[PDB]
Amino acid sequence: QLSPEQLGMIEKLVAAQQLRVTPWPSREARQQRFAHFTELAIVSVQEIVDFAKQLPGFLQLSREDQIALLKTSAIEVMLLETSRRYNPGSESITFLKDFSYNREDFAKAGLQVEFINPIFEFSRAMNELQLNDAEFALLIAISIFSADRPNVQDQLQVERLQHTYVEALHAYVSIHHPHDRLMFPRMLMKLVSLRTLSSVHSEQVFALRLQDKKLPPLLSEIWDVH
Amino acid sequence: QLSPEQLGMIEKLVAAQQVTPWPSREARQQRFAHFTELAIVSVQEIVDFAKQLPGFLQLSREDQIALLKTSAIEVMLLETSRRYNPGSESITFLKDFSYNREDFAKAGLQVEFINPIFEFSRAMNELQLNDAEFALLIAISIFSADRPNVQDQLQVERLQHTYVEALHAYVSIHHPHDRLMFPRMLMKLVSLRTLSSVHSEQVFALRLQDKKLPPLLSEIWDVH
Amino acid sequence: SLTERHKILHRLLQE
Amino acid sequence: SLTERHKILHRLLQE
Ligand SMILES: CCCc1c(OCCCSc2ccc(CC(=O)O)cc2Cl)ccc2c(C(F)(F)F)noc12
Ligand SMILES: CCCc1c(OCCCSc2ccc(CC(=O)O)cc2Cl)ccc2c(C(F)(F)F)noc12
Repeated sequence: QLSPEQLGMIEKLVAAQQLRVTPWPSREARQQRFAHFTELAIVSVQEIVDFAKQLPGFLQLSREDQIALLKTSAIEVMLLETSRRYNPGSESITFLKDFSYNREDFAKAGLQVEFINPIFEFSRAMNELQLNDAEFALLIAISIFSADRPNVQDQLQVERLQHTYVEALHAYVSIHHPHDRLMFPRMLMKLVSLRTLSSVHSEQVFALRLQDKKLPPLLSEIWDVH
Repeated sequence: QLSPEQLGMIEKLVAAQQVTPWPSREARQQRFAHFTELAIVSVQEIVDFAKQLPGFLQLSREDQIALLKTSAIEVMLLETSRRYNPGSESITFLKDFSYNREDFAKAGLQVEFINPIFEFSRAMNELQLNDAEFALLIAISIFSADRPNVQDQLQVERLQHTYVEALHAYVSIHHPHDRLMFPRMLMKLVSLRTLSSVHSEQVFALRLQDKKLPPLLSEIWDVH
Repeated sequence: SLTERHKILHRLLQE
Repeated sequence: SLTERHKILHRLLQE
């Protein structure tokens, strides 16, 4: 039963979520696609930081824990936001609310099919659930507040915050989906798949190492092992 | 409300679920052999349990193998956490000797993997799950439509729901006042995928130090 | 197939 | 700490 307090936390999550990028165009056209992709990732991270700051509970965590949680959930939130931009008709993803990218365009940007294919498989699967803005917002809050990330200190409070959002989600989905009692769990199970993708990603970041292809400073910081 | 069909399935699973000994460079090898042989016993157990889960044997044999190959480490990890002793901070296998963080490491495991095993078991043990609940996390773990090489993803996902719903209904009987126990149980499946990947680094480490896994464990775990 | 690359597991599923 | 290692992210959090 959605309480008044949950009602208002969710609306703040939804409201919190509502440009110089090297454009999309041979070693020059190749390095530029990568640069376009990597600069979209940087826009997202910046976007994920300002969103987190608005998460009830987030800025009360110690700064270290804030950085511990955004470090590791940044990719999973990027995959969640990619998944909401998926066009099932052409099997592409519309970034910039403008230009559409497909598996092949992902590969031209430097990424490898071992990661591309799962990205699109996950996006396909998230599309079938047809989540709305609140459900995506709450899933992202839930991903960010994972007590088990490497190096989180106050594990207990991070977990307590995650359950509040988990319950808000439970309550909200009982109003949005009053006959399918599986929609709530089907949404949480997607966080399972995102851990796997976050792992496949680390292999992508390592493949970038071995072919000496430099991430820009902000993403090197969060994704490269120093 | 727990249906008769969910009731019967839950008892089927519970009923379904119900070696070189432990001692220099040979000392190391016969601990590893004891440890890897304990796993060989678990993988034989998982395969037998799995065969009794409604829907499992109706999947293509290829999908059964897809499911058991990747989910085994995760199920080995759930079972392991059932056996966690919170007082001694140990895991009791076979019902005699109990193993702790350094027994694991004398048995050849790198500390980057042991620490998560025990920290996951400390967390699992805090929820105080009983048999029926472990049995059903194990079923959901197995029926993951997102495993590499699953073909009928739609039916593996459908089968998983029947178990996820079963657990929902059951936990509402087990824990009628705490609506969070059910998603706290599911969320532990999120952590298991990270431990599954921590385990891939372990297995690759064993390659680097040229350690050899036995036939069944090399089969399901080695990257051929 | 996964089946021909997993002969021990397959036989266990068969027996 | 991670903070010492994550200057850009830390600054995004500060600003
Ligand atoms: C899912 C992974 C996406 C991903 C990259 O981004 C493509 C889409 C970024 S997510 C994103 C960015 C801006 C907007 C805002 C707007 O639409 O305008 C919306 C979204 Cl959703 C860029 C680089 C990498 C890499 C790597 F390793 F090459 F750096 N791994 O994954 C990457
Ligand atoms: C948890 C996984 C720990 C683990 C191993 O643990 C064996 C003990 C946990 S599995 C297990 C075995 C027998 C029983 C028997 C009973 O209860 O009677 C119950 C369980 Cl749960 C053995 C080998 C490896 C490896 C590797 F690399 F060598 F393959 N990585 O992790 C390993």
